[PDB]
Amino acid sequence: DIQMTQSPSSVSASVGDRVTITCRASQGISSWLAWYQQKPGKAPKLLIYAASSLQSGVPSRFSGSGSGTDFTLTISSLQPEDFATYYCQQANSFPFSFGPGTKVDIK
Amino acid sequence: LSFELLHAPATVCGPKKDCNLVKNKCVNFNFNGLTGTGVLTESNKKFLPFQQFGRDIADTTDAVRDPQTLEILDITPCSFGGVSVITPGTNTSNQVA
Amino acid sequence: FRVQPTESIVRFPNITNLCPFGEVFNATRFASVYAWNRKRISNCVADYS
Amino acid sequence: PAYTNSFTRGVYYPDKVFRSSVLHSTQDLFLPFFSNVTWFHANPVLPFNDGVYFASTEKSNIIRGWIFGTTLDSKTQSLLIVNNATNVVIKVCEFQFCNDPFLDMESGVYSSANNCTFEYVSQPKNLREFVFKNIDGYFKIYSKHTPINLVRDLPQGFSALEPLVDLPIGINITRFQTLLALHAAYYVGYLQPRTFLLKYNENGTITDAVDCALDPLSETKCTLKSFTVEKGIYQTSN
Ligand SMILES: *[C@@H]1O[C@H](CO)[C@@H](O[C@@H]2O[C@H](CO)[C@@H](O)[C@H](O)[C@H]2NC(C)=O)[C@H](O)[C@H]1NC(C)=O
Repeated sequence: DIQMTQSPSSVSASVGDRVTITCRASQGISSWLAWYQQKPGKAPKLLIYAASSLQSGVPSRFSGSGSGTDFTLTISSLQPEDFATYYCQQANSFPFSFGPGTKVDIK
Repeated sequence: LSFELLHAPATVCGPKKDCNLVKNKCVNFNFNGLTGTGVLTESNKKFLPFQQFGRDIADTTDAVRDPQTLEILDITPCSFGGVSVITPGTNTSNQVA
Repeated sequence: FRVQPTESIVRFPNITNLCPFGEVFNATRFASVYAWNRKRISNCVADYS
Repeated sequence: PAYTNSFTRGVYYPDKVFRSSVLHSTQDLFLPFFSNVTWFHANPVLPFNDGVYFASTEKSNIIRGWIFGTTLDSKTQSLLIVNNATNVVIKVCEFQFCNDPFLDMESGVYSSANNCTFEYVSQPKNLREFVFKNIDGYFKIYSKHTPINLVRDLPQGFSALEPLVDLPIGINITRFQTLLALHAAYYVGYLQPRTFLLKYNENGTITDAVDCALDPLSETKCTLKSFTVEKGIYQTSN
């Protein structure tokens, strides 16, 4: 059992800003992590997996980083449709545990 | 799984299964290596913590501490003896006691 | 006249610290052959049944 | 150094057998009654002749472990039985050490980090008595904590030492030394085979014992298997 304790509870930003979301684990999930975008009213979608990868279809502005215990997801060209909550699902231990969530607003 | 043997004492070694404890019946017992036959009953004897089993004057084991639960059990050999037939003589009757 | 024993019982201390083979044969992700991983299991009661 | 006499001290339980009101007689290693034991007050290395009787009256925790071995090097093991403020560690490791080893981390562990085998943690105004022997690859320790006050020599009385734990090290030991907390009176006595007549009371606790080789009266007591004898002539030995 591994718990997701990502530090940013919520981040305030606007269009054309820089936002970094840091996810924290408790054991060796060094290269088994995924990121998801959850727009209200619809199912989540995958954008980053294996802590460094780009899903086929997503734009080239979301980049995963970090290895070991800490993991950071960074965006450099924030766009209004990207405003949602983010989760860092693990993949090391088989009982996968999702993340708490991180809301981003319009400011 | 690669096992290996060495002069050092073994640290990984197999388990020892146990049977449920029964009393008031002559049953063979193996209490942590003590082998014998007798009737096991609850005992009021007071054992020191390190002491494991008791002996009598004639060096015959009488009390043993159960390994799983720290309680004292008295070992009593199950009954034996002789059989004697009481008869009034076949010249009078064939009924015996 | 002699009564013979009816059952045979054996008592041994509680089996504790069973060996951790559960992780080895059940882990979600095993290693690639070139990097075979070695786990030294020690000080334990091992049951292969 | 100084010589002091042990007056009926160093009797332990030779086995884990419960005996009630039995005058058992046993043949094992015991410290002879009324035998001189060397007094130390500083602490060099000492031999290990089949067993050693350790007694320390220090009220502080300066005495905090012991070391054992025969030709102590990085190739052979050693007994590290140091006493921490909250626990103890049983470190049997193939290490050597420099001269004058002690504890202030340890002063001897500077070079004592080679090929260690087995580890264990068991143990966390009065007299501390310890008996150490190593037989058939088993190391046995007996301890007793008796309150002694305002007495110079060993107290006049009887106290039975109870075993702590037996450890299967299975190595050779010839030299013995304590690890004094260098940041000091303790007695040493050696055990040789002797015949003892232990007296168990109704609770299984040893109350008094007789040394079967001290004087003819004790041999007479041992022959009759009683602690008291009556008027008469008794044949004891040949
Ligand atoms: C050996 O295992 C048995 C089985 O659990 C233990 O028995 C229990 O001990 C606890 C501890 O006090 C009690 O609360 C339970 O009621 C006991 N259950 C039974 C069925 O006896 C036993 O204590 C263990 N012994 C040791 C030395 O660990």
